[PDB]
Amino acid sequence: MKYLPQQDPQVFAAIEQERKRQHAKIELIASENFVSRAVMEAQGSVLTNKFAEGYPGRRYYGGCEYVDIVEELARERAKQLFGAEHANVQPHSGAQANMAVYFTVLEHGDTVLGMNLSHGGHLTHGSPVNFSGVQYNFVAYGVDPETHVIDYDDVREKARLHRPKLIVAAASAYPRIIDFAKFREIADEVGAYLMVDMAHIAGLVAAGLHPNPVPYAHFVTTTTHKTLRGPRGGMILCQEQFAKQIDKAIFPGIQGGPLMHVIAAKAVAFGEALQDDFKAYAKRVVDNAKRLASALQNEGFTLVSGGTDNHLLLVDLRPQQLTGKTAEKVLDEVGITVNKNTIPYDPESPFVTSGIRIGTAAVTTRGFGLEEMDEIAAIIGLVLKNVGSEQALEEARQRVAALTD
Amino acid sequence: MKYLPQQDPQVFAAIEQERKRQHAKIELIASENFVSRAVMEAQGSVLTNKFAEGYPGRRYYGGCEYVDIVEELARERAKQLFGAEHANVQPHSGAQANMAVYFTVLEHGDTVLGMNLSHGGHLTHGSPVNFSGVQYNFVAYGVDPETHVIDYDDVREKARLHRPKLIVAAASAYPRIIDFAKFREIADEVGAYLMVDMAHIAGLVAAGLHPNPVPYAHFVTTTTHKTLRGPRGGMILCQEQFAKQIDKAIFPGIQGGPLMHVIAAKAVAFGEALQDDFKAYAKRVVDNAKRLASALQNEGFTLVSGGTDNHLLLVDLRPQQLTGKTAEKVLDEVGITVNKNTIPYDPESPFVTSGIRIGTAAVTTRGFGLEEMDEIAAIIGLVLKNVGSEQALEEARQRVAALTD
Ligand SMILES: Cc1ncc(COP(=O)(O)O)c(CN[C@H](C(=O)O)[C@H](C)O)c1O
Ligand SMILES: Cc1ncc(COP(=O)(O)O)c(CN[C@H](C(=O)O)[C@H](C)O)c1O
Repeated sequence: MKYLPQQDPQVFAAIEQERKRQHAKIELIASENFVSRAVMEAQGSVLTNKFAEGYPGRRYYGGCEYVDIVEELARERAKQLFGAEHANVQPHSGAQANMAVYFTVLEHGDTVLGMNLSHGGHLTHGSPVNFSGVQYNFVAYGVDPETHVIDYDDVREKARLHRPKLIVAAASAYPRIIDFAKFREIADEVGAYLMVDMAHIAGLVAAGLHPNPVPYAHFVTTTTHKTLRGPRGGMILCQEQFAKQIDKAIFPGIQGGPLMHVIAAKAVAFGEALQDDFKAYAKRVVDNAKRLASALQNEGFTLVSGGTDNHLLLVDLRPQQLTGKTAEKVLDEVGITVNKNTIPYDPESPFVTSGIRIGTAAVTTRGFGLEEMDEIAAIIGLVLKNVGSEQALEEARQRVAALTD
Repeated sequence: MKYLPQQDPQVFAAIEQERKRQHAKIELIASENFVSRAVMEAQGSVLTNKFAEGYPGRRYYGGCEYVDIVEELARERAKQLFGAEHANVQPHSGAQANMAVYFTVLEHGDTVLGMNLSHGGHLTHGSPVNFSGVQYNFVAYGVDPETHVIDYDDVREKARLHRPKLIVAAASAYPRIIDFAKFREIADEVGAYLMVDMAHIAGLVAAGLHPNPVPYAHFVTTTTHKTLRGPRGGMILCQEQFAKQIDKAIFPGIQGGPLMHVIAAKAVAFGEALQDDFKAYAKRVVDNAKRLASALQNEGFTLVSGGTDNHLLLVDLRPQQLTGKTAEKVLDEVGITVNKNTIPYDPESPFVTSGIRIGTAAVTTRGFGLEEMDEIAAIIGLVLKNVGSEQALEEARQRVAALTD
């Protein structure tokens, strides 16, 4: 940076702290990642100066010849990445991507079926304090109490009982592969649209390591950050038959001007994901996740569903008589970043929880491998099995320091 | 840029075109501006890597110590700038800022009173193809057919007749000062909340050149770009009594994770606006607007309302027997960027229009002054009075080139 340090010392100082923190900590929040310098440069571009309401070649303001090229590069790359017939790369966020799909196919008060929020469903999949739960009538399907795998017969019974206009699949904390084929079969049975929110798994989808929802879902939403390793923002994929309606839902329906500099950064991230080394990266993410799961089981930890098929894992801390909140706090003390997370049929509130959620996408990006996975697991065991030992915590601190260099 | 040119030649080429276009054209779209290099650097920062759901010191994810400082700097600077009791700097856009206020005080189907969309009201103030018009029952107040000034007796009659739960004031194409005191008096008469969308005039408010809605409105929304000359995004100001409810409306109500890098850029822009030279800049914006209005009247053009009190002006092209669409197109041919804009009681559709909207915020930022205003007006007259003369258009082209260097 050149101009920010001179113009705004206060803001620069805090940014510089944050940069150093990102290097110093072991980042295990499942939704987090580190973007390339190219992605950041696109975001820090003069494209923030362009007002571009409308769509490429169909703008409502002149001067958009070049931002049109940028947006089309994003849409075409997204379509190549996911094999979708149409992309909308303007959603400001995953929340707004979801909002737009809901706005497209639902009237106020329509019934929607989504994954139980305490079994892995997202805020925007029907929380009663989110627009989704307030605007529409959400009902929920559950995972099996033993396997912690989605109970497809419960999905089907809930659909047949409640007759939703829309079924939503995908999750913020589900460590197994989702069966989109079964979701579409149920959707077809009850005459419901199927929406897949693939935010967490989108990078893995792109790399052929998770089944692609696109051929099964009427609408696929996602964030561009997370496993896809792009800028913070949303995206909607769909077949050509819904393209016009989805585009009108984004604008003029729920947004105004798009963030053209963020869309440039989306195009950049999509370009990166189309490359072979992103495929290699993504396999290391899943490989690392499986290795981490195994090493945690080796320390004596119980994992929700017994392990992982993706980038993320959930530790059920009940056997250690710990809440997720306690574990989160103590891990924070040693420089490991997790979040407390409800587990299926959690006896604790969402603010306390009986689990922690852990993902490998961030640590994999910085070059951590299987040996680092073993060591992370060993540090977690050291800390959680000795929460009252300041000496154990100091040793943990020093081992975390050795990992991040 | 260093990494983007190497990693993504296609995206870099289009960005580079856009950069050169920004320098080459005369940008007169009223909502546009050019941000500082410090603002862009903040946007291109590693803060895009941080997930920060919740609010400063009340986050739902760890590691937010430093992004908390950044957000607080934005909120405190905003509060100092506008004298507001509470700021929310997380809205992704002006659309989302508006959506959140509506979400806070309205139920589905509530009556809202806003400015007639073809008299200067915004899309999000009740368009029937926008969430606002679909979710709530919007009724409209008008400007006087002669003066083109808001008819405060019509505001009052519409409020008393329709009994709105919320009155909205502010505009995308109103060239006179808005009387917030009268809006609040009417609101108080009918027991309605008052919301002011100050997006266009926020920089002028900050500089003491437009009356401040904050002491009169329950809720003030705005964009951070436009006259405020910051990054693209939204903001809500309000008194402390509504702080908690506004914050919950943004999250968990209508968004998820905030754009911390954009919030850093907001803090930067707010820091700039607190400085004396931003005050001097803003006066030049209004000074230039008045001078431009006068010089256009000198060319024989009719202006909506007879001139301007702010950064923007509307030309009523009916006397020249031109539509706004025709004028927009021909000005585009010579390198002047305007938009077609409906005028009050426009006989044409919103897609054709009888006017063009012109603002000076962008040209003022690049250092244009009164003499440049006279020349811009002279070029506009040359072009619009000779739409069929390729020689007039070439001369216009060369004079535009002389202005932008
Ligand atoms: C499945 C899923 N979809 C959307 C989003 C949020 O998108 P945005 O933040 O851009 O509005 C999420 C967010 N998930 C968070 C995370 O996993 O850490 C958290 C649970 O909100 C999501 O999971
Ligand atoms: C008064 C007013 N409020 C909000 C916005 C849009 O905010 P965002 O684009 O970040 O969602 C606008 C936009 N106005 C545009 C412009 O003036 O050029 C256009 C009329 O939509 C606004 O005017």
